[PDB]
Amino acid sequence: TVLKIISWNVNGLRAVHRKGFLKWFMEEKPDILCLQEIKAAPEQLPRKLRHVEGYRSFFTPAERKGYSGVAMYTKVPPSSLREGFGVERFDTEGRIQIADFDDFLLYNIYFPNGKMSEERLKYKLEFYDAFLEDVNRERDSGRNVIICGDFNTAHREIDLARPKENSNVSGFLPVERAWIDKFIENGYVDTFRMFNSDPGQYTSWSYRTRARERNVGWRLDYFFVNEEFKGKVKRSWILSDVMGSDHCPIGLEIEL
Ligand SMILES: [Mg+2]
Repeated sequence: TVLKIISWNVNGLRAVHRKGFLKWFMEEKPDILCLQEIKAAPEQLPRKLRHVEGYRSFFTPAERKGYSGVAMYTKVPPSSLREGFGVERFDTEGRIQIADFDDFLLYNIYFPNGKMSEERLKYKLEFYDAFLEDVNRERDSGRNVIICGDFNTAHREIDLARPKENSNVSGFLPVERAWIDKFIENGYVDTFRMFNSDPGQYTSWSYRTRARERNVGWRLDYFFVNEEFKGKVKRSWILSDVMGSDHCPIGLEIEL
C-alpha cells in the first residue's frame, strides 16, 4: 500500500479557493494534504472548504488574525496532533502541526520568514534550533518522522535561480544554509534530492511580473525523513504546474 502526501504553501486558503483549490485537490487525491499559510480561523471558512468529502481536517491558526496558520486534510485521522515545541513564542504563530500516525510522526511546519528585520531573522534561527531539538527528541525515542513544509531557505546554489544575488538575503544566508546542513547531518534526508539532482527545480517564485514564467525561483519547500525511514520513500517530486499561490505543491509517496 502506497501513501501519497502533498505539502503546499497556499498563500491564504480562502484565496487559493478562488483559484481552483478544490478542483485540484479532487484531481490529485492525496492520502494526506499538508497546508501552510491558511490565514484563517476555521470558522471563517466556507463549509465546502472546511469539510472535504473523504477527509478529516485539522486547523492550527495563529493567534494573529489573517496571519500564518497551518492545516492538514487526511483520509485516516492521526491518534492526536501536537501544535507546539513547548516554547510560547514559537507555539502561538500557527506554524506547527505534528500528527501522530503510529508508523510515523508527520511534522507540518511553516518556518518563519527572516527577511523583514534582524529580530525576525533571529526568531527564524531560534525556531530552527527549537525544531531540531524537538525532532531529535522524537527520533531518539524511536519514532520515524516525516517533515514537510516551507523551510524558507534554499539549501545549495542549485536550489535557487540567483544564488550570488541572494547570498546576503534571508533565504540564502550562510547561517541559514549551515542550519540545513546541520539538520541533515543529524540524520535526516532531503527526499527530493534522493531522486532528482537537476537544477531549475523550485517551489516558489515572486509575484513580480515574469518571475514564475522566467523560472526565477527558489526551492523553499521540502519533505525530509529520518535516515532509518528513507527506504520506504518511493517518490519525491514538485508539482510545478499547479497554480494559485506563489508556491507550488510538493509530493511524497511512501510504502510501509
Ligand atoms: Mg505567502
